[PDB]
Amino acid sequence: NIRPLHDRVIVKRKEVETKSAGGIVLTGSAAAKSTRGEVLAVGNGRILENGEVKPLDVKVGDIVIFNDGYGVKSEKIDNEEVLIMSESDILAIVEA
Amino acid sequence: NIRPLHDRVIVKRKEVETKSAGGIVLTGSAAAKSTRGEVLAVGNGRILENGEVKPLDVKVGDIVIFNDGYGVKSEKIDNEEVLIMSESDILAIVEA
Amino acid sequence: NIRPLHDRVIVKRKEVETKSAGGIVLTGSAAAKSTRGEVLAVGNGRILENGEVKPLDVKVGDIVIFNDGYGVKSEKIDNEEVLIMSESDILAIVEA
Amino acid sequence: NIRPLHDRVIVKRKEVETKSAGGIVLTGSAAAKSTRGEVLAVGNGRILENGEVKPLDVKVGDIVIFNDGYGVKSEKIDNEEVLIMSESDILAIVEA
Amino acid sequence: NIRPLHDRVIVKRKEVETKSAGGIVLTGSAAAKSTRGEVLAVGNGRILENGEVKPLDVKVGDIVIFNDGYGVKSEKIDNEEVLIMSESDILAIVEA
Amino acid sequence: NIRPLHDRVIVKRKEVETKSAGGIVLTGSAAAKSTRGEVLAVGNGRILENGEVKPLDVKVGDIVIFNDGYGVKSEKIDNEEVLIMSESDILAIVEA
Amino acid sequence: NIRPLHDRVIVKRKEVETKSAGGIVLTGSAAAKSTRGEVLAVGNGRILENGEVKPLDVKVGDIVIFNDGYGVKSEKIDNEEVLIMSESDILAIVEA
Repeated sequence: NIRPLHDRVIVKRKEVETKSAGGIVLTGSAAAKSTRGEVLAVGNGRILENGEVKPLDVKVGDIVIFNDGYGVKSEKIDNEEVLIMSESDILAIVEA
Repeated sequence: NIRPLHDRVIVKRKEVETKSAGGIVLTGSAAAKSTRGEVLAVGNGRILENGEVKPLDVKVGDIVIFNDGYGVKSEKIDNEEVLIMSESDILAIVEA
Repeated sequence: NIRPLHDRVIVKRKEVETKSAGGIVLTGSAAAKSTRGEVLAVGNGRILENGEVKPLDVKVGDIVIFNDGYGVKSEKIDNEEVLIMSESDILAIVEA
Repeated sequence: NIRPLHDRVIVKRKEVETKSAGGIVLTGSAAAKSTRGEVLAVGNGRILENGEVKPLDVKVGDIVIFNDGYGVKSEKIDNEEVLIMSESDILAIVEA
Repeated sequence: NIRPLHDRVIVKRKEVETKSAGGIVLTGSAAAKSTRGEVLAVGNGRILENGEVKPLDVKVGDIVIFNDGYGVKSEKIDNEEVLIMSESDILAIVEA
Repeated sequence: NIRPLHDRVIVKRKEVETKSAGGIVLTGSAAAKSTRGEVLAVGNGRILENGEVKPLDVKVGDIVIFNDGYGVKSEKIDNEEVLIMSESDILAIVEA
Repeated sequence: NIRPLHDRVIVKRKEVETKSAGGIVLTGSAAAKSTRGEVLAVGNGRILENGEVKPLDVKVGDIVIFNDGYGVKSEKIDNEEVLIMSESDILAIVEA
């Protein structure tokens, strides 16, 4: 089990859409890596300058739309790929 | 349904003006993508250093003039293009 | 009608001086774009870190000497060009 | 009349020294533009984070040694050149 | 013995996996340096702007997934290699 | 007379050592410009966020070690060269 | 005698190990400059934004592992080389 520290989130990226809306199969770079993924673990919370810990608004098990960049990192836990990213890199959460 | 986090805003971009003011048809890069778009969703509000959350001055359903850049991000929801951008990237709002 | 957000100003750039001081007509790069323009709209005011919004020192209808750069954006409203710039980009205000 | 806002100063750059100490006339790039100039106008005062405005240490009519760069801007008022620069760009003042 | 100051951690990097999940031996760049390492020493703690020193959330003897970069540094203590990195450079500790 | 503003210091750079410790004459780039120089004038003091002015720890007439760079500026007063540099650019004072 | 101001430390770099663990002599770039050095002088202490001076955690006469970079500087006092570096550039002190 992996749990982050401060404003950091462990997110499992969802599989890229093999088929499009109309039923056509997408292959190669056309079926680009999905930017939404379910949240596996949430850190303790963002640290402020006054010394308090502010809990992250992201909950465990909620699909979130995030951004790939230098902030995000790829890690291998039990032969599975996870993304470690700051809560700021999380653009939004997905509900319903 | 998608809702943003903190200062981020979900905006649907308005369709680029195919027709100019004087009745001439605009095509190609000349009919550039509009910088105005109706706000689809407003985040909980920007977080300050003290720990309080201040609601964003933008409202859901208000057309806003925004800036394209690294901050804004393109996303697909229900087979439709939306932009995720920080409230700072929102230049202004359009009224009347 | 367009009004800005936080510390932003909508300014109407004045026409570039066609003629010089002594009556010489300037054309091309000689009649460079003017850096002074009348303020069309003033935002609510700059937001401080503590959460208080202080009104901008500029006023609607006052000519301001501004700086071109990444901060200023050229938007179009009713086939007319307006510069949206942060109040910091406003170097000075023109009185009398 | 032109006056600045916040921590900005309107300065009139002094004429470059045509002759050196020994009475030799200097021309071209050798007679470089002087970095000293009399202060024409002082802004209201530097903006602080807590919301207070602190008056600038410079005074109108005092010669100041300043630095050229991106901060300083050359504006024309009544066919005369004035430097608009932040108070930080002002290295020092000249007395006696 | 080596101990850090402020928000710095001394970590002993784990050996790179010679064999993969299926017993397939990996060599060269394929068996890249592991981003996990057991924590050897924890500094006194990060210093905030108010002047207080807070303890780090990382405990001595806990494996941490960290990021290699300019912040991390390699040091030779008792003919052994250790990485000195800021607590921010630590991504997530490993439990069970 | 010239005196600085806020966290700035006027220093007179010492003459570059012509002869080394062993009576060997050094010339050209080998006798590089000394980083040591006596303090000629001390500004009013650094300004903090809250609005108070804290006096600089350097004293007038005390030799200091300065780091050349963008911070330091070479001005001329009474045909003599003076370095205007921020107090942060001052490394260490020289006593005895 | 040389002493620093604010968060600065004067450190004498230790001699670079000529021989390795097994008694083999190392020469050239292989015997790289040591990153640990005994502390010769400690500044008054780091200054925070509120105006208080926080004493440095480094004590005089303690060997510290540091980082070479733009922050560190080389100075010649009594025909001897000393590194002037901010306490942030100090990585970790050495005990026993």
